[PDB]
Amino acid sequence: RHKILHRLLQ
Amino acid sequence: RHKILHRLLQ
Amino acid sequence: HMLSDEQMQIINSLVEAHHKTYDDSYSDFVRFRPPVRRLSMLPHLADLVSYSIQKVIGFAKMIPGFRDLTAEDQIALLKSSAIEIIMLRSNQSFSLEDMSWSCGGPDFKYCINDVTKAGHTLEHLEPLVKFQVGLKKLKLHEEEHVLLMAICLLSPDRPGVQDHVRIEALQDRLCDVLQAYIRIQHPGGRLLYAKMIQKLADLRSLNEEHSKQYRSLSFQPEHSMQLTPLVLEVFGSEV
Amino acid sequence: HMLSDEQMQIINSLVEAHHKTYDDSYSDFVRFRPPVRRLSMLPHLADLVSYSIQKVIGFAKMIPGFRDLTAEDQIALLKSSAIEIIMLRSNQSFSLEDMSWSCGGPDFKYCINDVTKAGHTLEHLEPLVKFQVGLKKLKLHEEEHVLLMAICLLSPDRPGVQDHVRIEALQDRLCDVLQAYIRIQHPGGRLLYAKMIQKLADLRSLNEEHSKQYRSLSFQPEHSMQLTPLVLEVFGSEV
Ligand SMILES: CC(C)(O)CCC[C@H](CC#CC(O)(C(F)(F)F)C(F)(F)F)[C@H]1CC[C@H]2/C(=C/C=C3C[C@@H](O)C[C@H](O)C3)CCC[C@]12C
Ligand SMILES: CC(C)(O)CCC[C@H](CC#CC(O)(C(F)(F)F)C(F)(F)F)[C@H]1CC[C@H]2/C(=C/C=C3C[C@@H](O)C[C@H](O)C3)CCC[C@]12C
Repeated sequence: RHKILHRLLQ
Repeated sequence: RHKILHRLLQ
Repeated sequence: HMLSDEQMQIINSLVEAHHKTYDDSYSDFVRFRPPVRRLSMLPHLADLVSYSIQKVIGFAKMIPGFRDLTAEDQIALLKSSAIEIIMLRSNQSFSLEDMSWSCGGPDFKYCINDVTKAGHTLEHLEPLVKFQVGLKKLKLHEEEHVLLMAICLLSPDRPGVQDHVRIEALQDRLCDVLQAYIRIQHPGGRLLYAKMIQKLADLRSLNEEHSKQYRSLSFQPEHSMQLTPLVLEVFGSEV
Repeated sequence: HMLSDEQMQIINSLVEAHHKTYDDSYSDFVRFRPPVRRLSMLPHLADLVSYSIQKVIGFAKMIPGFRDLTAEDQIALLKSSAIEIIMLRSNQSFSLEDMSWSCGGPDFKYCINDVTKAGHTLEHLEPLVKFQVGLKKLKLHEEEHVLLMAICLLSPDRPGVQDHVRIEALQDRLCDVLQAYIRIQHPGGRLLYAKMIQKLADLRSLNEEHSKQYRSLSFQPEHSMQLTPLVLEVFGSEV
């Protein structure tokens, strides 16, 4: 998943 | 799941 | 015409349970991520709500017959009634004087604008304010306030409950107490109990609107990351 | 005998990236859950680490060639190098004078005892202190400090990396720069580069010990609930 990391990596 | 709620419900 | 040795007992447990789980000074609040006045209030309020959930759990665990329910149910009830119980208990901190929750100095006095900076719309905040006022105007005895919370929590019609008979049984037993108590201990309570059940219905829609605006947050990581694990677990769908 | 117009460029980007992502005043720290001196420091340090991860991500995204990697890899690298990069960057705040990270007044001065109140053992904290000292004794130029971070991050041997050729390529290109820079800009750097690569190995085991003691926390809800979503996602196993 990794919803947040994806988001933070623009 | 609910790991935390279980825990908190002693 | 007279409370019974078992109804007195239940009232005694509930009132204590609430004292045990609700600080009237709000001293723990310093422990929260500081308030900032986008979504500057989200971290603080999320902390506030996460903390409250814990208190609400501590209260529930002391509600008579609650512990005897399946872990499954206790969770089903807590998840679905979580926000409602929080709205109910927050009435002690709400005040008509300035139409806000006053939990301390300038930092902890929460007005409707503050909650806007948490991702909620003034549109759906109005009914909350209106709800708090009407509840405040009822001048509930501690017993009734405490009973209302326990009754709200033990609602049988929640998404997830299994043994909705044992739960309905517990609830309308509590209801009896509330009626009985009001009728013999509250002068002028002729109409009160009905007015109190009104609130529960109000809470349902108040709950509904919140669960919607919360899904928005929970889907935007830049925002969901601001929440706490407990909040995410309680207002989450993963059953 | 002389840096190239492309090696100067990389150093310029990296140094800026670090300035852009590392506040030397630590003003954001007030935004964290306050420090309390069980596990009283957990909320604060968790906030501290969650915050740092964000900064580490901001830095990484500016490392040359990093953006061009798959989202999959960027995550694989960030997850596995997360804590190491944090240990490296924290050296700017560490001080030999009092053997602690001094991020502000009495509240933000972090000694080894404070971290104990976060669920870590003095046993595995020693190598960290020892590591910070040796790193501090190297008196790294900003460029080398910045390069070391980027090189650490672009390690090809991490659990999860796919294109470990494109990553090894990027890394030993950076390595060249570090060697080149040290050799022509750092008087007495004869031995430095080797000493710097030593640190990376130190970091691996330092990383290892942490990942163990963290699993403990992550398994005890009363503790895992104190973490942030970002932390839980980064130090989690769910790939
Ligand atoms: C508009 C409406 C009704 O849909 C919002 C309802 C929830 C909203 C806050 C939120 C939220 C989140 O959705 C969370 F996920 F739920 F977190 C968040 F947006 F993510 F943050 C309301 C409910 C009760 C209000 C308050 C109670 C005050 C208390 C102080 C004291 O009396 C202690 C009480 O327990 C509680 C004051 C602040 C605003 C509150 C907490
Ligand atoms: C014993 C050892 C090495 O195994 C612990 C390593 C991690 C430990 C903190 C933690 C943790 C958690 O496991 C988390 F999950 F990871 F959260 C927690 F236990 F859950 F909390 C160390 C690593 C670097 C240290 C510090 C860096 C200071 C900085 C200040 C400033 O320089 C900014 C820097 O980025 C960072 C000071 C505090 C203690 C730190 C943060």
